[PDB]
Amino acid sequence: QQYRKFLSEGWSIHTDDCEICGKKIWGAGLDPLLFLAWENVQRHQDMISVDLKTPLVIFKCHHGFHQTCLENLAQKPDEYSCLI
Amino acid sequence: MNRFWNTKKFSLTNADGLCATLNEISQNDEVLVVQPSVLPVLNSLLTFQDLTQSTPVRKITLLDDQLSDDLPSALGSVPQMDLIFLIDVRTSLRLPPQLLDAAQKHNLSSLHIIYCRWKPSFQNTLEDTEQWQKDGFDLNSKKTHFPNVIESQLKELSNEYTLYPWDLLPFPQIDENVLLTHSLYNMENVNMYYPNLRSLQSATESILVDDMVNSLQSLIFETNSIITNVVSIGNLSKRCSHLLKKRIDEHQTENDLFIKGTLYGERTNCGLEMDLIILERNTDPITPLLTQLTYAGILDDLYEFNSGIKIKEKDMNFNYKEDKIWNDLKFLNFGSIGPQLNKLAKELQTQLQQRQAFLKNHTTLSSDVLKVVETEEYGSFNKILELELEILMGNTLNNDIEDIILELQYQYEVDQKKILRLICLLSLCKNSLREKDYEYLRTFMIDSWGIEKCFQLESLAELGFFTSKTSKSTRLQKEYRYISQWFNTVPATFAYSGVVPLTMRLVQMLYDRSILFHNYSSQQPFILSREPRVSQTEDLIEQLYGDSHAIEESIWVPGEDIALVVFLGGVTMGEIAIMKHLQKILGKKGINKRFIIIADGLINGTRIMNSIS
Repeated sequence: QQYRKFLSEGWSIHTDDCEICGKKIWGAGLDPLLFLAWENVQRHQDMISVDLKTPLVIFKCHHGFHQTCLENLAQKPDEYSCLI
Repeated sequence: MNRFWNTKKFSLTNADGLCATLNEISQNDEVLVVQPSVLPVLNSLLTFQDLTQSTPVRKITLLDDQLSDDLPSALGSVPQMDLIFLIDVRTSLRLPPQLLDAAQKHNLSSLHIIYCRWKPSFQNTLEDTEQWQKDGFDLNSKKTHFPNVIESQLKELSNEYTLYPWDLLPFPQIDENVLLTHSLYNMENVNMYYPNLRSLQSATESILVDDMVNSLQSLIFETNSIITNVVSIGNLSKRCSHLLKKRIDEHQTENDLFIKGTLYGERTNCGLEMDLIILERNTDPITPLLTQLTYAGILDDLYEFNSGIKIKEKDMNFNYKEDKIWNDLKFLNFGSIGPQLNKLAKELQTQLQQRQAFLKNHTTLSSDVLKVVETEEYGSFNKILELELEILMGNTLNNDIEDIILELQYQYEVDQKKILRLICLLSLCKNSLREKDYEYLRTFMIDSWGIEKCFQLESLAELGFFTSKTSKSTRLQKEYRYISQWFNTVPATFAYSGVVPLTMRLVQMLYDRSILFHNYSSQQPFILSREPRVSQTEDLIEQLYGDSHAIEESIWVPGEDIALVVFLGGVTMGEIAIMKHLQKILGKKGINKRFIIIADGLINGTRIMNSIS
């Protein structure tokens, strides 16, 4: 029962940003480029083409990190581990 | 385009639409018939070679009464496929009689015409695919409209009414930064703001403001922008802003108010700001009349630019998209052109022939202009400058003005327009003229320049330009010597007699009260504010206009930068020169913004004088 109950629950994020480039992803103060990028999609689907191609990565540590940012550290995209 | 105003990208759409329509007319040999007023705009967009190669049309003509005599000569000949007229009916709501008389007389068997209109953004890309046959004809457009608009007067001859709505949206011609809309003239060459018939001002003003609002709505909906702050100046701007707000809040579709909730919204914002400062030319009639000193200003008031940005006497085009010599010399002062040209010519000597031809043509034109400045009533071009500089600071004495007005009236020959402009500036600078000088000045004017001059001096004596000491339309009722104290127009400045325009300081005060801090200041709400605000600056503008209601500040959203400074009543091109200086100095000081100057048509002193006549 304990094992079954621990396979459907989700997880939140308590930090406000990653720890390798600063910035912010959760609290108010996002870059307007991201807001414009969201406006491009789901409104007319004209063309989503911009350097902003970094999908955020969520972890059990709740810190959160990008994909290209972690790729900069020569980390293969199959062994993502938080830096604690 | 897409929140980034790629102005040059606007040009392609109009050409593509026109080409598609013309090529879909008929696959045969076509003859084009173009209205005289709209033809220069079309030639500035599509070249003759491109027009010939892209579509099978091989002839272009003009709407004139000459075609009536040429109906048996030109219209009778050619006519390989059909005749396709092109008309402009955006203003004056009346088709030219030339087509009306040509249709019945020559008896054309196929009538197809092209009419211009602004882009209908409300059509929202045909609204998907009509909702799968309107969900079983649940919606229909048959007879759900008035039978006709404007063209209902066309109910004669045959039923050949194959109308074609060619779209049109503003595009820049003179420079990359500034667009331009042609809504200040009719087909009869009558000013849209200063008509020569003082019986129908209100309707003409309403039509002008309606057309300007329509153009702004078209551009705003094309670029998908969300106005946040509005700073309206004057009376007409108030009505314009209210009408624009109502029309935006009425005709907007769905799927964007949802975005209007996500973006901006309550308790949050995304740091996007657009400003819509609006001015009226009647607010500051001080500086449409000064003498131009920049290169294009000097070249403009001596040879008038037509609807297209070109001139009749010369042949080379002044378009900026193919030449770079014109880019770096158009707005520079006339004095700093010679040595710059000498350096440019001498640097190429050590060093493709198109550049040589361009520099040779520019050198020849500059030499001709320099030659024509002198030896043509020598000293007048400078004497008017010294007189204007003396008058602006204020040195008028008792009855001595009558000695100098006729000093250059016939000692050096001069046109009527210069004298009339100078006397208008004299009567306007002091904000009032006594009752003991009109009896002589008007007498001398009617003495020297006919009997009809009394009508001109009477009609011009009610718009505020020519007033006497003994629905207000926001005139100016304050002495200018006072304004030289609050503001620092007379000390950085060019294109004039070393004077900063009044609109310049009016826009300066909205973002940085530095010059206002030096004079008439003990406390201010701020020193550097990003957002436009107006507070504790009422009394100064209360006396300046006689009513503490000309200033209007509107916030629309509840809670680097694109500022749309439209100009209702023409742009004196010298202001464009100082706008770049403002942008540079503001960027240097710390506030980074970008200015787009929307213009309804270039306005100039002499071009005004023929208007009120």
